[PDB]
Amino acid sequence: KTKITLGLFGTAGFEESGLYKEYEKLHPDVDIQQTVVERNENYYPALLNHLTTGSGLQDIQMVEVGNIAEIVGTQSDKLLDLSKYGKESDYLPWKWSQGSTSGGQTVALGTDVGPMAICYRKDLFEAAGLPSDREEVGKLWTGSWDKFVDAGNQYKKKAPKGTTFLDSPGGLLQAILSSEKDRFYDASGKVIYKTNPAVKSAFDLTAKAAKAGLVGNQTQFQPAWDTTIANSKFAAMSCPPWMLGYIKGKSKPEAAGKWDIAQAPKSGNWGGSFLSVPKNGKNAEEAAKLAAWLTAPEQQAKLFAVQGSFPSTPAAYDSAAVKDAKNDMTGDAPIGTIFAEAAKNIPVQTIGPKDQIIQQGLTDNGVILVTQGKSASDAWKNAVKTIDNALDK
Ligand SMILES: OC[C@H]1O[C@@H](O[C@H]2[C@H](O)[C@@H](O)[C@H](O[C@H]3[C@H](O)[C@@H](O)[C@H](O)O[C@@H]3CO)O[C@@H]2CO)[C@H](O)[C@@H](O)[C@@H]1O
Repeated sequence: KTKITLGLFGTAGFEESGLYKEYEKLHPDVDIQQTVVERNENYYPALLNHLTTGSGLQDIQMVEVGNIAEIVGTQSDKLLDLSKYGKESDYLPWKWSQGSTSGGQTVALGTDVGPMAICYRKDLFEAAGLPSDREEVGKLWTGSWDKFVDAGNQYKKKAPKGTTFLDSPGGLLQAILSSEKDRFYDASGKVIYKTNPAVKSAFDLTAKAAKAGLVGNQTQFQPAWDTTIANSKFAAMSCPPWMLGYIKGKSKPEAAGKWDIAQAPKSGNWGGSFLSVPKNGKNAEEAAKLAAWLTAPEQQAKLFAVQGSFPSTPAAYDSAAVKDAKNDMTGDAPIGTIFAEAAKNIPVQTIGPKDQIIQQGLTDNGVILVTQGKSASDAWKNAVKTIDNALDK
């Protein structure tokens, strides 16, 4: 009889994991609903406007790591201190810190983290003459993104008709960038995306792959890209664990069991989110309890076991739910073992308030231009112009 609504983006996985049903069994007086804006690009500016005005908010709001520093910095007075509801000792300290203010309030509780790996179609790799065993696949490119592109060139030589090695240029760039500790900001808060040699180098390698026909001409997280998943149009993609939510959500039933997961060239992090509670909502108390419960170790373990998003709560890593986890898309692959290995040297990244919009510009206003037939130099100039306009106004 008390309705609690979550405002989400993407595929958080709470509903699919049965977590709302579990909670409603514990608390029969609670009715959980959600509203979803598919792309964070569309979700976040609306969230910010809703927080500013106090109008249009849900009882709980999700926040991506690309935006969390802006939410903590400018909207913390509008958010409940969840340090009294969730336990600091449950979370990775660096994760806890991302959602916390200098005043000692924790206004966002961590969901997942994004240790980098590569998800691939065993059948398409086998058809092209590549290994399909995950250890052998990982050995193709251990320690080197150049060896990853070389493996793509080999795939292209024998590729099944109408398939590309990878789904998108954006996904490849995000993967290459994921191994950097300082991507777009340094520890002093300086925006470094234009001067960090690793960013330009990742962009140019992505452009090389694009020019060589290794990647689909697709922006990620759009209906046409969903169709490329459905119709088996690519052999591999960058796979932080939450990408499994997308693969499972957009695949045809026939693809169940046909994917597997290899270690990436380098350890990396792409993504991670949080739940926050607007403090002035009529249900803030119940919302805070629900938010803390959804992000507690047991519930993070359950979500991993069903949807594949990897916990930010280390006690979960020793649970059977994680250790023995499988995913429908990956058959009998031990995804707990695989992602534990991918997470062992996960970089603790310097974040900043405009990470999200920088990422967006480098991908959707950057490397996509190369698959559209622009030079790498034109693509970079376009990205810089686009990002700088966002940062400067
Ligand atoms: O699905 C749940 C997981 O979401 C992860 O965030 C991703 C968003 O779901 C997705 O909408 C967004 O897509 C971006 C894309 O990365 C960017 O290159 C393009 O220009 O714009 C798209 C639309 O915003 O990507 C993010 C990842 O950066 C969370 O990281 C994860 O915690 C969560 O479980």
